[PDB]
Amino acid sequence: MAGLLRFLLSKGRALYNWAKSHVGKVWEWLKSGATYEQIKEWIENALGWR
Repeated sequence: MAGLLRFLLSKGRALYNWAKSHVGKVWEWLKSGATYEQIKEWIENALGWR
């Protein structure tokens, strides 16, 4: 989880701010066992409105 935050921090500053989710369930999936690419796509969808 810590590695994911740093990777995201390197690129996508706006995303970093959005990373501050009020729900732990979103990050729970990572713990269960998933890659950053898969997690990012799901999250990116929420910002797809932009």
